[PDB]
Amino acid sequence: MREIVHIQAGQCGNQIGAKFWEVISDEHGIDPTGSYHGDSDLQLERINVYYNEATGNKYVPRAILVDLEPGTMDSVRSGPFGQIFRPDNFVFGQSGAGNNWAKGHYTEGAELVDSVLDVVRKESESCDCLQGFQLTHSLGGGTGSGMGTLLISKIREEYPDRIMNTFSVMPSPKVSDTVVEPYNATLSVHQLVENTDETYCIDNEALYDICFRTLKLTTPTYGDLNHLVSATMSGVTTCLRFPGQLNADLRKLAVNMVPFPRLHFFMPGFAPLTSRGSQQYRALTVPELTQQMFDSKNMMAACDPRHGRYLTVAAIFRGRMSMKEVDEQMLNVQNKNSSYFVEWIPNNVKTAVCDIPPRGLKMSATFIGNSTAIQELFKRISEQFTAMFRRKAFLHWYTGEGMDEMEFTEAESNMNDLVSEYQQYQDATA
Amino acid sequence: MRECISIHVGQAGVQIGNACWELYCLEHGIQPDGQMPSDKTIGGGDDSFNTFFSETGAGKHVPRAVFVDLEPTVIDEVRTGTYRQLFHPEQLITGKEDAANNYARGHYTIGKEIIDLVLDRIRKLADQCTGLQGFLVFHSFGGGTGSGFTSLLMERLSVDYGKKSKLEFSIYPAPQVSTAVVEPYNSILTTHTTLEHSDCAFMVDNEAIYDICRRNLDIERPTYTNLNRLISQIVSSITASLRFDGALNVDLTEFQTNLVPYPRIHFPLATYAPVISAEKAYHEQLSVAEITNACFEPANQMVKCDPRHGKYMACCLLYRGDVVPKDVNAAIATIKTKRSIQFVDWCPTGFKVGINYQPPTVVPGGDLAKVQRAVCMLSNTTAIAEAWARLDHKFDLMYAKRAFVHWYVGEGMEEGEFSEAREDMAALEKDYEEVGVDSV
Ligand SMILES: CC[C@H](C)[C@@H]([C@@H](CC(=O)N1CCC[C@H]1[C@H](OC)[C@@H](C)C(=O)N[C@H](C)[C@@H](O)c1ccccc1)OC)N(C)C(=O)[C@@H](NC(=O)[C@@H](NC)C(C)C)C(C)C
Ligand SMILES: Nc1nc2c(ncn2[C@@H]2O[C@H](COP(=O)(O)OP(=O)(O)OP(=O)(O)O)[C@@H](O)[C@H]2O)c(=O)[nH]1
Ligand SMILES: Nc1nc2c(ncn2[C@@H]2O[C@H](COP(=O)(O)OP(=O)(O)O)[C@@H](O)[C@H]2O)c(=O)[nH]1
Ligand SMILES: [Ca+2]
Ligand SMILES: [Mg+2]
Ligand SMILES: [Mg+2]
Repeated sequence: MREIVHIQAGQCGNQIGAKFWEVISDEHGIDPTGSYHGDSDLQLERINVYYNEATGNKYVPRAILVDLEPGTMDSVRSGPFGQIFRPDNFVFGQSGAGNNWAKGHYTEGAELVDSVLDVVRKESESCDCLQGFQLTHSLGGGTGSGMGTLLISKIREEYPDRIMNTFSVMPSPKVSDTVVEPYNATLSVHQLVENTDETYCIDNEALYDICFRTLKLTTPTYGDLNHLVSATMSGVTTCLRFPGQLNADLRKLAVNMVPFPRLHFFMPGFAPLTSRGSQQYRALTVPELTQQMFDSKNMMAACDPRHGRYLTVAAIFRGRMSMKEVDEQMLNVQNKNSSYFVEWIPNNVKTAVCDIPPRGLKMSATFIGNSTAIQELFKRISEQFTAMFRRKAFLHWYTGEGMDEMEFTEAESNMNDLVSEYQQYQDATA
Repeated sequence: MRECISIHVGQAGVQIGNACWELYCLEHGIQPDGQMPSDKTIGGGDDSFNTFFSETGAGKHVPRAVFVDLEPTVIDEVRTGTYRQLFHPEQLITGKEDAANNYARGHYTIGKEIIDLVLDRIRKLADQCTGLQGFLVFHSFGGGTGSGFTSLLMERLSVDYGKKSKLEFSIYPAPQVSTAVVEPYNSILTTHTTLEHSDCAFMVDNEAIYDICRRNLDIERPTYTNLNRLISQIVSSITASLRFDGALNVDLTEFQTNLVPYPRIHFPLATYAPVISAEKAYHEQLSVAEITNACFEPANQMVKCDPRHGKYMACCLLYRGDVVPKDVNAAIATIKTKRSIQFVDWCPTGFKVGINYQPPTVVPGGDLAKVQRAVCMLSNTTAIAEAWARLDHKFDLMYAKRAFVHWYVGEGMEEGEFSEAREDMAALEKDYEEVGVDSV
């Protein structure tokens, strides 16, 4: 009974957050009404990590839904799994954040944040032994990015010894034409470097390219993008949710994955890559899972892992398979590409196997990499940031909310420092 | 929530308001007595059309609008016309003596006598709103009321509503339909006075509209009625994101974020397609690709200027009707190949796109064909400054001899206000030059 409290903020945050709860509710045999109807005891053994129990043996997600406008949450409450959420855990404003980090962090979000913290507190108080928090949000908008990071900082102040974990969706001009997203994202990364323990870098650039190139979807939708995100979120939380040895709680994961406190940005990967309703009939072999899960084309961050080195890796295999073959194949990846794993962290790849496959697959594998190649992502954002900032373009939207240019300069400098620190360990020898 | 209050000032503002509100009624299925059978919530609601229409207990849908003019004869036609039941009498405000094409009379001598009453009536509208978003202000550059009273009103609105957003639709003068020699003076005076009070201003060049009516609709000698029906389609395109919702709809405020990189650089160029007669549209399917391509033809612009001789800082496409994502994406791809659209080096080049599924509407007796799909492009281009340069030149010719200046001085203005206004315009032209220069 090591509870996690889940928060989802802004449009993107609530969209992928709601999909996460649909996907893992089905895995745990919980229906849209909160009733359990599964066939395995494995489903319920750690159900309390993400669910509260009610009377009638109802299971309620330990989830808080936040937004500065009502639209997406109205959508969620009218979705399939809308009823499953605790009605008092819907916390929303009317003003919106207008894709503006300053509105989310300093003005509009500040008016709403105490209400949110009140709900967070009610959930935390109910916990036998709270582990920490997970937040879903995008970095490119205003609410998830600005108010999301505001929340992270306030939660850290009230719960300074708990783990803070985020699923953070990075903007890409391949998916959004909103010009200020690199500003919002850079301001947010500055916050994440300081205040989270673990951040999964979910890159819309990678998501779009997987859909277009690999899944051959000529007009990718957010539904298609979020299908990849919810598969990934299911895979990377598997060790938290089912009986197991490795990375079985947020703190043990962090101690295995984070060798230096600022370098806590992870590149997730998944195999097999599927589109919604592709419904494929051949299971992958263990060698296939292993090859594909490490492939650049299967990464959810648009970074070439061959351009960097792995500091640490977690791999999670799901389904009925030979654990002997899993061990053999995992050893083969490392022994065949040993130069890509830093030699000064011995045995830095850990493997978990869970018997329960995700819905629709017999076999799957999820990859979590702490790779120095993630610098490519931050460099991409930094270049977009500087192209505008050198001319102070669009800054009036932010200074109108009380921000000074100095705050932008500090955020930029901190992210460029982060990039340089990755490069440092990339070039480091034993 | 998210209410928008429209303010129609002077003859041009009022007559364009007539055309816009008639068109909105047809778009939403509101009858001229204000009833809307399709609306099942009586006496209120938070539907998308409610941003522009309030409701009475008796089922009336009432424009969130004030009409104001310094003489009565234009608003009197509203009071006795087809849509007279649509407006509460207190929404229609008139004085007795107009500004006589003199900014100074509109802003000072005559305008000062009615400004408090106008603000009182705007306040009554504002009080009805649960989340007022801002104002939309319609006026000519050239008229004494459209120039001088609008400036006075905008200044007073900044004081009374702070930084609540104010957008303009501003009618830029053309010699084919102009009525005063001093329109360049009035234009420069009001642009200077209103510049720090407006968040976004859509200029409508009467010569561009006049040309489009002649060339595309084969109208021999366009009237204000011809011009205003076209203008209202363009205005409707721009406000559609506020009045309708759909999964692919993108709010006007989101376009505005992209369109305004610095507070003073807030004058988008609008381009609208298709503008075609019934005769020519018959048996002719104008595809998404075709109407999108037409956005980059200067012939279809609302302001005469040449964006091919300038640089872009933003490009937004506002679609309505039978328009699906795959076709828009393919059309933009094609355009980016074939047209050289040059952006400044400090802006991204991706076009921001909104789609509203409700198709365009036409008013009975018009010259526009009813079409399945239409688009309005809003671009931020350095070329818009051409329009300032033309007006500034006309101002300079007259001001050098102080021609007509005594009409303004006699109403209490000083020559210093003229030179201050012209210097602000010189600085604006220089601002548009500077944003076009490459970064170091
Ligand atoms: C590549 C950028 C996104 C992904 C696509 C997508 C948006 C979408 O999926 N949208 C707009 C909310 C509705 C949603 C989809 O309908 C189309 C529904 C079916 C959905 O996927 N709904 C999912 C299941 C739902 O959970 C959901 C998720 C997020 C938001 C709302 C609802 O439509 C193709 N967009 C904007 C586009 O393709 C647009 N094109 C562009 O923006 C191009 N630039 C002009 C580039 C960036 C691709 C066209 C519409 C002009
Ligand atoms: N497009 C359009 N332009 C108009 C219309 N009415 C007047 N204009 C233009 O507006 C300018 C004249 O200003 P008006 O709006 O008539 O003047 P006013 O605001 O009523 O001011 P005064 O009469 O001086 O008090 C000229 O450029 C006219 O061409 C109209 O209905 N449609
Ligand atoms: N992958 C994904 N990205 C999204 C979704 N919704 C919005 N985004 C992205 O999130 C960013 C905009 O932030 P958004 O969450 O809409 O703004 P907020 O409501 O102010 O937090 C852009 O980069 C969008 O492309 C979604 O459902 N899935
Ligand atoms: Ca109603
Ligand atoms: Mg959004
Ligand atoms: Mg008049």
